[PDB]
Amino acid sequence: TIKVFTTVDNINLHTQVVDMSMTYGQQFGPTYLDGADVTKIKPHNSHEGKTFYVLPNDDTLRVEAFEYYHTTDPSFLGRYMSALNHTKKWKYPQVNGLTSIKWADNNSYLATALLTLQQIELKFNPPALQDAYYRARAGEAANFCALILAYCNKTVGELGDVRETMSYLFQHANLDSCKRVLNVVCKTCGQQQTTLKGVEAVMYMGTLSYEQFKKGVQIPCTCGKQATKYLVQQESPFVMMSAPPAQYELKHGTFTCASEYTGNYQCGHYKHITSKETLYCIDGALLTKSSEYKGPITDVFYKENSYTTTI
Ligand SMILES: Cc1ccc(N2CC(N3CCC(C)(O)CC3)C2)cc1C(=O)NC1(c2ccc3c4c(cccc24)C(=O)N3C)CC1
Ligand SMILES: [Cl-]
Ligand SMILES: [Cl-]
Ligand SMILES: [Cl-]
Ligand SMILES: [Zn+2]
Ligand SMILES: [Zn+2]
Ligand SMILES: [Zn+2]
Repeated sequence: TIKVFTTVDNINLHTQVVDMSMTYGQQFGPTYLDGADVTKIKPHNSHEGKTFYVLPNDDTLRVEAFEYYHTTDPSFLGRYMSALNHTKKWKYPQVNGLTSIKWADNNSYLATALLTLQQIELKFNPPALQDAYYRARAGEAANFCALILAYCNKTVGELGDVRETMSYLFQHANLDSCKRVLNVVCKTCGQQQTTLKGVEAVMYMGTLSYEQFKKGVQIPCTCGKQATKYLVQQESPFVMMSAPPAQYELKHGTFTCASEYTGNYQCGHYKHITSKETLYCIDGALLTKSSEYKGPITDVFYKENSYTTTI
């Protein structure tokens, strides 16, 4: 036999002694080491003392798993480990003071998302995700990237939409204090206010321009007529404006960052535009810069705190 530790969170370790004749899966159930499924492997001698992730099979571990991940999903941990087996082999270069990702396993949309999250103000509710976010800012982003995949119900190599990913991530973040007040004006039905909170208060699909949203955008009413929707009041640390890819002018100092997308629906390539002393285009490990920009943009992020309209 040998002595090992099992865990669901890598915080609360539970001591174990494994008979070196039986496979870990005989003893503990599905078992993992640094993201690698060891369920059908028998204890080795170098394994001595190491920590093994297991699935939550008693109530103590179900509660420790909810406390760290905010999940009751019994599949969650295996989806995290499947992803980590890849993300731990990715490279995370520093590019322009930001943790990026060298291209692999179709991960351009995760790189763009990772770069964006470093430039906006966000607190994740699950500890596991907040801790991995901190460790990623500091350059070690494998666990964060694996957790993003698991929390978005996405696998390595699958094609991802940045806006869909940020939306899923926002739903696991503390945006509950965030508020948006809209006013719609239809010539038939009249004028009507609406208040949005949470993730709906920070995302809009339809235009890339925050200014345009403040000035008003044409939408359909329930009258079968086109009303105008404008922003009355915004209370959040950022807003995300999206629209189907299209050519768009970006000027330094007027936005925080943007998603550039080139190619066909679903199988194109994301790049990240960020506004610093000049405009930087971060493409995984590649960096380019330009004083001006015109290109195909599909999301733009803007800093906010409190905005109130002038009617
Ligand atoms: C990269 C990518 C990966 C995956 C997906 N999908 C999974 C989605 N699916 C998931 C779950 C759901 C069912 O709930 C909602 C739909 C669809 C989409 C894209 C993608 O290409 N997104 C962009 C884009 C390019 C060109 C576009 C558009 C259009 C509309 C919206 C986006 C878009 C549009 O009209 N054109 C001509 C932004 C780059
Ligand atoms: Cl929850
Ligand atoms: Cl959550
Ligand atoms: Cl194709
Ligand atoms: Zn708020
Ligand atoms: Zn109306
Ligand atoms: Zn570019």
